[PDB]
Amino acid sequence: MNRGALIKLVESRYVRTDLPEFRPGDTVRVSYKVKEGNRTRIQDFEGIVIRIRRNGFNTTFTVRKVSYGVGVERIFPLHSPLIQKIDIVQRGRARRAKLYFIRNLSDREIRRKLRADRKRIDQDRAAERAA
Amino acid sequence: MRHLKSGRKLNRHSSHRLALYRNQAKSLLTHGRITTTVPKAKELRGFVDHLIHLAKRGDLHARRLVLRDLQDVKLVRKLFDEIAPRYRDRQGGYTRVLKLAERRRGDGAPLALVELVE
Amino acid sequence: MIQPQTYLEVADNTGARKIMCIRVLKGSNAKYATVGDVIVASVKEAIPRGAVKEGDVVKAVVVRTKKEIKRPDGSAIRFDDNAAVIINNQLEPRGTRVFGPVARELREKGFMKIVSLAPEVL
Amino acid sequence: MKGILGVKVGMTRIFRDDRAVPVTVILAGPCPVVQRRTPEKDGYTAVQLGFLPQNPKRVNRPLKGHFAKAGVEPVRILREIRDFNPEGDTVTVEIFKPGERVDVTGTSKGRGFAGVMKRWNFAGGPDSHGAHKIHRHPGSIGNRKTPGRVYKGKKMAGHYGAERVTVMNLEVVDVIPEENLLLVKGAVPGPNGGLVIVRETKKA
Amino acid sequence: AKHPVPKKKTSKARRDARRSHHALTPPTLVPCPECKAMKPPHTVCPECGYYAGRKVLEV
RNA sequence: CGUGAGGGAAAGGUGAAAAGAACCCCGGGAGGGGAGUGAAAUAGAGCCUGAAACCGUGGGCUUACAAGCAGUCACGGCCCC
RNA sequence: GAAUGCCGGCAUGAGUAACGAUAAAGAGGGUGAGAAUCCCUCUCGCCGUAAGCCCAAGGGUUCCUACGCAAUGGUCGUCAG
RNA sequence: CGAUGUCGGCUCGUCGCAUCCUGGGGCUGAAGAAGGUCCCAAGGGUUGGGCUGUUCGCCCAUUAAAGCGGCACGCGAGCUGGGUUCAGAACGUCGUGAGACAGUUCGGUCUCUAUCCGCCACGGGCGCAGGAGGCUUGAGGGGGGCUCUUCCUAGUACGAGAGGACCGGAAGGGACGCACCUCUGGUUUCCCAGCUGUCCCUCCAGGGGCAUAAGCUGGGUAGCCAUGUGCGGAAGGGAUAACCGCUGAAAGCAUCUAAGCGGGAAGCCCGCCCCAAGAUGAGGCCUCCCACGGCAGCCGGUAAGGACCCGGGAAGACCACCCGGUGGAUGGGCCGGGGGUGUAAGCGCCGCGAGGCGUUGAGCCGACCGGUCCCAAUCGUCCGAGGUCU
Ligand SMILES: [Mg+2]
Ligand SMILES: [Mg+2]
Ligand SMILES: [Mg+2]
Ligand SMILES: [Mg+2]
Ligand SMILES: [Mg+2]
Ligand SMILES: [Mg+2]
Ligand SMILES: [Mg+2]
Ligand SMILES: [Mg+2]
Ligand SMILES: [Mg+2]
Ligand SMILES: [Mg+2]
Ligand SMILES: [Mg+2]
Ligand SMILES: [Mg+2]
Ligand SMILES: [Mg+2]
Ligand SMILES: [Mg+2]
Ligand SMILES: [Mg+2]
Ligand SMILES: [Mg+2]
Ligand SMILES: [Mg+2]
Ligand SMILES: [Mg+2]
Ligand SMILES: [Mg+2]
Ligand SMILES: [Mg+2]
Ligand SMILES: [Mg+2]
Ligand SMILES: [Mg+2]
Ligand SMILES: [Mg+2]
Ligand SMILES: [Mg+2]
Ligand SMILES: [Mg+2]
Ligand SMILES: [Mg+2]
Ligand SMILES: [Mg+2]
Ligand SMILES: [Mg+2]
Ligand SMILES: [Mg+2]
Ligand SMILES: [Mg+2]
Ligand SMILES: [Mg+2]
Ligand SMILES: [Mg+2]
Ligand SMILES: [Mg+2]
Ligand SMILES: [Mg+2]
Ligand SMILES: [Mg+2]
Ligand SMILES: [Mg+2]
Ligand SMILES: [Mg+2]
Ligand SMILES: [Mg+2]
Ligand SMILES: [Mg+2]
Ligand SMILES: [Mg+2]
Ligand SMILES: [Mg+2]
Ligand SMILES: [Mg+2]
Ligand SMILES: [Mg+2]
Ligand SMILES: [Mg+2]
Ligand SMILES: [Mg+2]
Ligand SMILES: [Mg+2]
Ligand SMILES: [Mg+2]
Ligand SMILES: [Mg+2]
Ligand SMILES: [Mg+2]
Ligand SMILES: [Mg+2]
Ligand SMILES: [Mg+2]
Ligand SMILES: [Mg+2]
Ligand SMILES: [Mg+2]
Ligand SMILES: [Mg+2]
Ligand SMILES: [Mg+2]
Ligand SMILES: [Mg+2]
Ligand SMILES: [Mg+2]
Ligand SMILES: [Mg+2]
Ligand SMILES: [Mg+2]
Ligand SMILES: [Mg+2]
Ligand SMILES: [Mg+2]
Ligand SMILES: [Mg+2]
Ligand SMILES: [Mg+2]
Ligand SMILES: [Mg+2]
Ligand SMILES: [Mg+2]
Ligand SMILES: [Mg+2]
Ligand SMILES: [Mg+2]
Ligand SMILES: [Mg+2]
Ligand SMILES: [Mg+2]
Ligand SMILES: [Mg+2]
Ligand SMILES: [Mg+2]
Ligand SMILES: [Mg+2]
Ligand SMILES: [Mg+2]
Ligand SMILES: [Mg+2]
Ligand SMILES: [Mg+2]
Ligand SMILES: [Mg+2]
Ligand SMILES: [Mg+2]
Ligand SMILES: [Mg+2]
Ligand SMILES: [Mg+2]
Ligand SMILES: [Mg+2]
Ligand SMILES: [Mg+2]
Ligand SMILES: [Mg+2]
Ligand SMILES: [Mg+2]
Ligand SMILES: [Mg+2]
Ligand SMILES: [Mg+2]
Ligand SMILES: [Mg+2]
Ligand SMILES: [Mg+2]
Ligand SMILES: [Mg+2]
Ligand SMILES: [Mg+2]
Ligand SMILES: [Mg+2]
Ligand SMILES: [Mg+2]
Ligand SMILES: [Mg+2]
Ligand SMILES: [Mg+2]
Ligand SMILES: [Mg+2]
Ligand SMILES: [Mg+2]
Ligand SMILES: [Mg+2]
Ligand SMILES: [Mg+2]
Ligand SMILES: [Mg+2]
Ligand SMILES: [Mg+2]
Ligand SMILES: [Mg+2]
Ligand SMILES: [Mg+2]
Ligand SMILES: [Mg+2]
Ligand SMILES: [Mg+2]
Ligand SMILES: [Mg+2]
Ligand SMILES: [Mg+2]
Ligand SMILES: [Mg+2]
Ligand SMILES: [Mg+2]
Ligand SMILES: [Mg+2]
Ligand SMILES: [Mg+2]
Ligand SMILES: [Mg+2]
Ligand SMILES: [Mg+2]
Ligand SMILES: [Mg+2]
Ligand SMILES: [Mg+2]
Ligand SMILES: [Mg+2]
Ligand SMILES: [Mg+2]
Ligand SMILES: [Mg+2]
Ligand SMILES: [Mg+2]
Ligand SMILES: [Mg+2]
Ligand SMILES: [Mg+2]
Ligand SMILES: [Mg+2]
Ligand SMILES: [Mg+2]
Ligand SMILES: [Mg+2]
Ligand SMILES: [Mg+2]
Ligand SMILES: [Mg+2]
Ligand SMILES: [Mg+2]
Ligand SMILES: [Mg+2]
Ligand SMILES: [Mg+2]
Ligand SMILES: [Mg+2]
Ligand SMILES: [Mg+2]
Ligand SMILES: [Mg+2]
Ligand SMILES: [Mg+2]
Ligand SMILES: [Mg+2]
Ligand SMILES: [Mg+2]
Ligand SMILES: [Mg+2]
Ligand SMILES: [Mg+2]
Ligand SMILES: [Mg+2]
Ligand SMILES: [Mg+2]
Ligand SMILES: [Mg+2]
Ligand SMILES: [Mg+2]
Ligand SMILES: [Mg+2]
Ligand SMILES: [Mg+2]
Ligand SMILES: [Mg+2]
Ligand SMILES: [Mg+2]
Ligand SMILES: [Mg+2]
Ligand SMILES: [Mg+2]
Ligand SMILES: [Mg+2]
Ligand SMILES: [Mg+2]
Ligand SMILES: [Mg+2]
Ligand SMILES: [Mg+2]
Ligand SMILES: [Mg+2]
Ligand SMILES: [Mg+2]
Ligand SMILES: [Mg+2]
Ligand SMILES: [Mg+2]
Ligand SMILES: [Mg+2]
Ligand SMILES: [Mg+2]
Ligand SMILES: [Mg+2]
Ligand SMILES: [Mg+2]
Ligand SMILES: [Mg+2]
Ligand SMILES: [Mg+2]
Ligand SMILES: [Mg+2]
Ligand SMILES: [Mg+2]
Ligand SMILES: [Mg+2]
Ligand SMILES: [Mg+2]
Ligand SMILES: [Mg+2]
Ligand SMILES: [Mg+2]
Ligand SMILES: [Mg+2]
Ligand SMILES: [Mg+2]
Ligand SMILES: [Mg+2]
Ligand SMILES: [Mg+2]
Ligand SMILES: [Mg+2]
Ligand SMILES: [Mg+2]
Ligand SMILES: [Mg+2]
Ligand SMILES: [Mg+2]
Ligand SMILES: [Mg+2]
Ligand SMILES: [Mg+2]
Ligand SMILES: [Mg+2]
Ligand SMILES: [Mg+2]
Ligand SMILES: [Mg+2]
Ligand SMILES: [Mg+2]
Ligand SMILES: [Mg+2]
Ligand SMILES: [Mg+2]
Ligand SMILES: [Mg+2]
Ligand SMILES: [Mg+2]
Ligand SMILES: [Mg+2]
Ligand SMILES: [Mg+2]
Ligand SMILES: [Mg+2]
Ligand SMILES: [Mg+2]
Ligand SMILES: [Mg+2]
Ligand SMILES: [Mg+2]
Ligand SMILES: [Mg+2]
Ligand SMILES: [Mg+2]
Ligand SMILES: [Mg+2]
Ligand SMILES: [Mg+2]
Ligand SMILES: [Mg+2]
Ligand SMILES: [Mg+2]
Ligand SMILES: [Mg+2]
Ligand SMILES: [Mg+2]
Ligand SMILES: [Mg+2]
Ligand SMILES: [Mg+2]
Ligand SMILES: [Mg+2]
Ligand SMILES: [Mg+2]
Ligand SMILES: [Mg+2]
Ligand SMILES: [Mg+2]
Ligand SMILES: [Mg+2]
Ligand SMILES: [Mg+2]
Ligand SMILES: [Mg+2]
Ligand SMILES: [Mg+2]
Ligand SMILES: [Mg+2]
Ligand SMILES: [Mg+2]
Ligand SMILES: [Mg+2]
Ligand SMILES: [Mg+2]
Ligand SMILES: [Mg+2]
Ligand SMILES: [Mg+2]
Ligand SMILES: [Mg+2]
Ligand SMILES: [Mg+2]
Ligand SMILES: [Mg+2]
Ligand SMILES: [Mg+2]
Ligand SMILES: [Mg+2]
Ligand SMILES: [Mg+2]
Ligand SMILES: [Mg+2]
Ligand SMILES: [Mg+2]
Ligand SMILES: [Mg+2]
Ligand SMILES: [Mg+2]
Ligand SMILES: [Mg+2]
Ligand SMILES: [Mg+2]
Ligand SMILES: [Mg+2]
Ligand SMILES: [Mg+2]
Ligand SMILES: [Mg+2]
Ligand SMILES: [Mg+2]
Ligand SMILES: [Mg+2]
Ligand SMILES: [Mg+2]
Ligand SMILES: [Mg+2]
Ligand SMILES: [Mg+2]
Ligand SMILES: [Mg+2]
Ligand SMILES: [Mg+2]
Ligand SMILES: [Mg+2]
Ligand SMILES: [Zn+2]
Repeated sequence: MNRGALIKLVESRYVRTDLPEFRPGDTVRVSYKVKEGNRTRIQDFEGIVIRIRRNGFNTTFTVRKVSYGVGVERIFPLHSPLIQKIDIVQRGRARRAKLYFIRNLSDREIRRKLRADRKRIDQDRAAERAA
Repeated sequence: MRHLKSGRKLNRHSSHRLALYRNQAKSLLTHGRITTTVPKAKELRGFVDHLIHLAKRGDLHARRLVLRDLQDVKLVRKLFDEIAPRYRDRQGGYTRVLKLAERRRGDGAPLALVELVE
Repeated sequence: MIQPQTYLEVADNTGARKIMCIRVLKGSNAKYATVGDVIVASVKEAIPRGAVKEGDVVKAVVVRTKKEIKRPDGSAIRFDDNAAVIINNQLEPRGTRVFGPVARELREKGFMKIVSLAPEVL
Repeated sequence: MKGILGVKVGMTRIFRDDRAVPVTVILAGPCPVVQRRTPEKDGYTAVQLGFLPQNPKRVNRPLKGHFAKAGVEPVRILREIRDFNPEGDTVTVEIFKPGERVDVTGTSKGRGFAGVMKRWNFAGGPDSHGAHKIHRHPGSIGNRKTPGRVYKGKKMAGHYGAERVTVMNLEVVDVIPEENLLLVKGAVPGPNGGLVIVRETKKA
Repeated sequence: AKHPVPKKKTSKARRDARRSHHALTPPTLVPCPECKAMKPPHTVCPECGYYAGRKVLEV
């Protein structure tokens, strides 16, 4: 048998390809399916993806944001059906795969340490032109 | 427990082990065949094999990578001009380890021979 | 993941700023409180002249934790501090405003008035 | 009491009703019936099953003639499901439907020689305050002259794991017959590639 | 600790009984297919240097 | 041994005579096997006699469902004369 | 037959603890009856206000060379105070 | 008294029941809910803190409950050493004094090696009348055994009102236990990168050593893991305890009883999970091999089979166990994927320069999922029945 292939086969029916690629340092807007009462709504969560933990169908990404004076981090399954869609808000550029260090930085320093990744900003605008 | 852990320790701390492998790589790439204990011989296989493969790619990058372990430019030139060409179509298996008959007198250490292949 | 000795921020306008957990009010011997759990704390710091003051033995529900909480959707959330809100014996908030976001778990566990008062529920 | 022999392939989590469901994947089918245990012959009722085809060169003579007696190809593993008499000669994942509850028997992962803190969750000793080379030690193991001995069954250091463990009342999450595949919510004993046995649960 | 010590001398019988697992097992030896000398299997023959049907060593 | 005053051992025997074993054989040597000396060589120098504890090789009987200050009384089996 | 007796011999514990700084080794080549352990080369590591050099005490041939390996050397030894 | 280590604590349990809780009852000055009191019951449970060496106790915050006792005031060849319990010191007090005080005070050496029994684990042997490869029965053991909240019933019965059920039915917890690694979170001694000082290769560039047994720093796969995940306590059947009855004499009535029959506990037996035929009472089923020569014994040669040896392994101290040995994917390599790291070197361009931009998600790259005979499991060796008797 191919146990790895068997697992990739179980996972296949839930894999997802609608979502835009991103990197640590990109600011992202995750539209998330949320339930409360008596309804379910889409709550937008926006911030810097500080970690992309890779394991295939099982990869997760962790986004960090300030919400009324308090740091909030959100871990998401990259193939969750609860994500309506993902919006690339801004392309950051890191030198580092995990950006935990921004938890200890002022907003000034984060801005100084996570500058616009002009390359992938242009890359986005370039192939943003369809027939 | 040691479940699914690859690699021997050989009762050497991290950098003594790395030095052990490297020095054994020099001696092998030098003389073509050496005698060691069976366990060291089994572990040398993969360490030297990798350096040979890099010698096949033959680019500059490979040569500096290989020089991290072998350090000796003359020897690396041998690995690139002499050793590696006789392995162009041989994909893997550049060494072999054959156990030897008689243990070492003072400590009973089982010995083997490690060589580059024809 | 709050246990006795733990200091928590005070996310309301009651007057307390810091409380030190002295009990997880969850059965006879729970080790930890998380979002939606109620604690007994002592007020270790308070701004002058509030409803609650230093020395008081108060009750509070944990509204956000620094340990990340796991949700049935397979996602998880985590805040930069541990904060609570002082309650009376009916779970109702003793203050009149609550600061910063609160976990949505408060809703299920019946802390509706804190959840509405919250500027954000995440 | 239906049952099937299996291989533990691996874990993942599926999404079912906005809920990440941790599952373990089991390659269970197909199991040829090899011998039947009847009360007239053997005194009880069971079905001997087979699993995983074997290189027929590797099957020695007494095993061979056992397969031919009930015309079946050489198989790597024989195991019995007590009190199970399926009507065909083959047992496949189809005997479970999703929503059923199962018990899974496998061989646990082996810790080898295990200390008292890992094996029995003993508390060990203090790590400071003068504690003297007893940080993982058991403590007292008895009394004094009365009884002047150590109890049978005393919890002590020894081999831990690589033992038959059954986890009970696991939910069958899906059944993929095209791959002899069974998904079960939750954890199952043993390492990936382990032999396992999946039976209908004993919990009403 | 408090220096545990033997309580009695061990008897000739008990001590020899402990030694009932100390016998050596003899070397496992096969014939070298070329010089017929006895040698450990899976080793290069030390008598003629042959292994897997070819000369590998000077000897 | 103790700085010192001072303390303070162990250890005798081939044979009548060295005739103290040429030479050969295995062995690096030690050691041994022959040859040779001798009334005698488990008198061969690690030497008169050579007890006991302790260690070993060979043989007889016996022993892996059994409870023991180890013996003793009885009977039976096996071995020996 | 006992005096925790005296002297000596020899057991048990036991093929057990240990083999004395966690600065570290690997290979090739030679010598030899025999080599992880001696010599030589290459590689690697350690000390460098020393783990290098000189002097004074103290020790008293340990120095150099040749020839050796029974014992001494915590293993081995062809090497050595 | 040629020594039976002394308090308390920690650790580790185990037992008694005069029961703290949970379960089952009778009486109540039991309306309900909540109590009181006695009976039955030891299966499980019986929290975290302040003080003090403390045992105990008091207090804080909880709890279903914060039970009492035994085991050398259980446990120092298991740990501690605060107290007590030498030698120093001081205070109070006593003594002319030296000294003295279950009075106070500060300080004060707790011994690497387990022989036997016992206990936890793991083998080796021989046995289980032929010899073998499997699969199994379960005698007999062990493990487990907890409990709370809310809601529905119904704001009903009950009560003037406050309050507030039985029975039955849902959901959600705490602690505990087994297993696990998908997620969450650790570790990840060299998998990647960044950085300092220095010495070196080779001058630059690029690298290497050392700064720990990783020089430091930021990350981190598999594995091993809890803080993470799944699942467990049951259900159910049987017999009972106190207790309640049915029918019923002796004793025209009456009586659970003398004959007989019901009901009835978290307890007991089974039922769940694990071990188990050395269960010498050595069990059973399926299959394989066989009447081999020479002289219930013996000497071999073979059978079925096994062992040796070797490549290994989430198996493991050795051993065992499991897989594989060219008829082969067992480890090593190499190839693809995963994964980590986070854009290598070199060259080009910008800049005086430190650098920056591009080539480029590059290059490197442990274990994970596979492929591939390139390298190594060469060649072989030794065991091993001929079936006791009624
Ligand atoms: Mg996988
Ligand atoms: Mg497939
Ligand atoms: Mg919103
Ligand atoms: Mg932000
Ligand atoms: Mg959607
Ligand atoms: Mg293990
Ligand atoms: Mg370890
Ligand atoms: Mg492997
Ligand atoms: Mg390595
Ligand atoms: Mg290893
Ligand atoms: Mg190894
Ligand atoms: Mg090591
Ligand atoms: Mg070693
Ligand atoms: Mg070493
Ligand atoms: Mg190390
Ligand atoms: Mg180092
Ligand atoms: Mg080193
Ligand atoms: Mg070999
Ligand atoms: Mg060998
Ligand atoms: Mg030697
Ligand atoms: Mg605040
Ligand atoms: Mg199994
Ligand atoms: Mg331990
Ligand atoms: Mg543990
Ligand atoms: Mg455990
Ligand atoms: Mg502890
Ligand atoms: Mg601890
Ligand atoms: Mg402590
Ligand atoms: Mg100490
Ligand atoms: Mg101590
Ligand atoms: Mg100590
Ligand atoms: Mg310590
Ligand atoms: Mg202990
Ligand atoms: Mg005691
Ligand atoms: Mg006793
Ligand atoms: Mg085991
Ligand atoms: Mg499904
Ligand atoms: Mg596994
Ligand atoms: Mg001790
Ligand atoms: Mg002690
Ligand atoms: Mg001891
Ligand atoms: Mg000690
Ligand atoms: Mg001792
Ligand atoms: Mg003793
Ligand atoms: Mg004897
Ligand atoms: Mg003796
Ligand atoms: Mg004897
Ligand atoms: Mg013995
Ligand atoms: Mg020769
Ligand atoms: Mg003196
Ligand atoms: Mg003198
Ligand atoms: Mg004297
Ligand atoms: Mg004398
Ligand atoms: Mg004398
Ligand atoms: Mg004489
Ligand atoms: Mg004389
Ligand atoms: Mg005479
Ligand atoms: Mg000679
Ligand atoms: Mg000669
Ligand atoms: Mg001689
Ligand atoms: Mg001789
Ligand atoms: Mg002679
Ligand atoms: Mg003569
Ligand atoms: Mg005469
Ligand atoms: Mg005579
Ligand atoms: Mg004589
Ligand atoms: Mg004589
Ligand atoms: Mg005489
Ligand atoms: Mg004599
Ligand atoms: Mg003598
Ligand atoms: Mg004998
Ligand atoms: Mg018996
Ligand atoms: Mg017998
Ligand atoms: Mg008798
Ligand atoms: Mg008689
Ligand atoms: Mg006497
Ligand atoms: Mg004595
Ligand atoms: Mg004595
Ligand atoms: Mg004595
Ligand atoms: Mg004496
Ligand atoms: Mg005497
Ligand atoms: Mg004496
Ligand atoms: Mg003596
Ligand atoms: Mg001795
Ligand atoms: Mg040994
Ligand atoms: Mg011992
Ligand atoms: Mg030992
Ligand atoms: Mg040792
Ligand atoms: Mg040493
Ligand atoms: Mg030491
Ligand atoms: Mg050290
Ligand atoms: Mg050499
Ligand atoms: Mg040589
Ligand atoms: Mg040597
Ligand atoms: Mg030698
Ligand atoms: Mg030298
Ligand atoms: Mg240095
Ligand atoms: Mg200097
Ligand atoms: Mg002088
Ligand atoms: Mg001197
Ligand atoms: Mg001299
Ligand atoms: Mg001189
Ligand atoms: Mg001299
Ligand atoms: Mg000299
Ligand atoms: Mg010389
Ligand atoms: Mg010598
Ligand atoms: Mg010598
Ligand atoms: Mg010698
Ligand atoms: Mg001499
Ligand atoms: Mg010596
Ligand atoms: Mg020596
Ligand atoms: Mg010495
Ligand atoms: Mg010599
Ligand atoms: Mg010397
Ligand atoms: Mg006494
Ligand atoms: Mg004595
Ligand atoms: Mg005594
Ligand atoms: Mg004594
Ligand atoms: Mg004593
Ligand atoms: Mg007790
Ligand atoms: Mg009672
Ligand atoms: Mg009660
Ligand atoms: Mg009750
Ligand atoms: Mg009532
Ligand atoms: Mg009332
Ligand atoms: Mg009552
Ligand atoms: Mg009563
Ligand atoms: Mg109880
Ligand atoms: Mg009990
Ligand atoms: Mg109790
Ligand atoms: Mg308490
Ligand atoms: Mg305090
Ligand atoms: Mg305290
Ligand atoms: Mg305390
Ligand atoms: Mg106290
Ligand atoms: Mg006490
Ligand atoms: Mg008191
Ligand atoms: Mg309460
Ligand atoms: Mg209660
Ligand atoms: Mg007691
Ligand atoms: Mg006592
Ligand atoms: Mg007492
Ligand atoms: Mg007392
Ligand atoms: Mg005591
Ligand atoms: Mg006590
Ligand atoms: Mg004690
Ligand atoms: Mg002690
Ligand atoms: Mg004590
Ligand atoms: Mg004791
Ligand atoms: Mg003791
Ligand atoms: Mg003890
Ligand atoms: Mg004792
Ligand atoms: Mg203590
Ligand atoms: Mg003290
Ligand atoms: Mg004190
Ligand atoms: Mg006191
Ligand atoms: Mg004291
Ligand atoms: Mg005292
Ligand atoms: Mg004294
Ligand atoms: Mg004192
Ligand atoms: Mg004192
Ligand atoms: Mg005074
Ligand atoms: Mg006084
Ligand atoms: Mg006085
Ligand atoms: Mg006076
Ligand atoms: Mg006075
Ligand atoms: Mg006195
Ligand atoms: Mg005193
Ligand atoms: Mg006192
Ligand atoms: Mg008193
Ligand atoms: Mg006193
Ligand atoms: Mg002090
Ligand atoms: Mg004192
Ligand atoms: Mg001692
Ligand atoms: Mg020892
Ligand atoms: Mg022992
Ligand atoms: Mg005993
Ligand atoms: Mg056995
Ligand atoms: Mg055996
Ligand atoms: Mg027999
Ligand atoms: Mg028994
Ligand atoms: Mg039973
Ligand atoms: Mg039972
Ligand atoms: Mg209602
Ligand atoms: Mg109910
Ligand atoms: Mg429940
Ligand atoms: Mg994983
Ligand atoms: Mg993880
Ligand atoms: Mg994960
Ligand atoms: Mg993680
Ligand atoms: Mg590296
Ligand atoms: Mg450097
Ligand atoms: Mg330079
Ligand atoms: Mg440079
Ligand atoms: Mg250096
Ligand atoms: Mg170092
Ligand atoms: Mg480094
Ligand atoms: Mg740093
Ligand atoms: Mg790190
Ligand atoms: Mg980390
Ligand atoms: Mg990892
Ligand atoms: Mg946990
Ligand atoms: Mg539960
Ligand atoms: Mg009646
Ligand atoms: Mg009756
Ligand atoms: Mg009844
Ligand atoms: Mg009844
Ligand atoms: Mg009734
Ligand atoms: Mg009944
Ligand atoms: Mg229950
Ligand atoms: Mg079984
Ligand atoms: Mg049997
Ligand atoms: Mg069995
Ligand atoms: Mg019996
Ligand atoms: Mg049988
Ligand atoms: Mg049967
Ligand atoms: Mg065969
Ligand atoms: Mg192995
Ligand atoms: Mg098998
Ligand atoms: Mg095999
Ligand atoms: Mg073969
Ligand atoms: Mg073959
Ligand atoms: Mg392979
Ligand atoms: Mg491969
Ligand atoms: Mg790969
Ligand atoms: Mg990849
Ligand atoms: Mg990647
Ligand atoms: Mg670049
Ligand atoms: Mg570049
Ligand atoms: Mg320029
Ligand atoms: Mg540019
Ligand atoms: Mg790759
Ligand atoms: Mg690789
Ligand atoms: Mg192929
Ligand atoms: Mg090949
Ligand atoms: Mg052969
Ligand atoms: Zn040969």
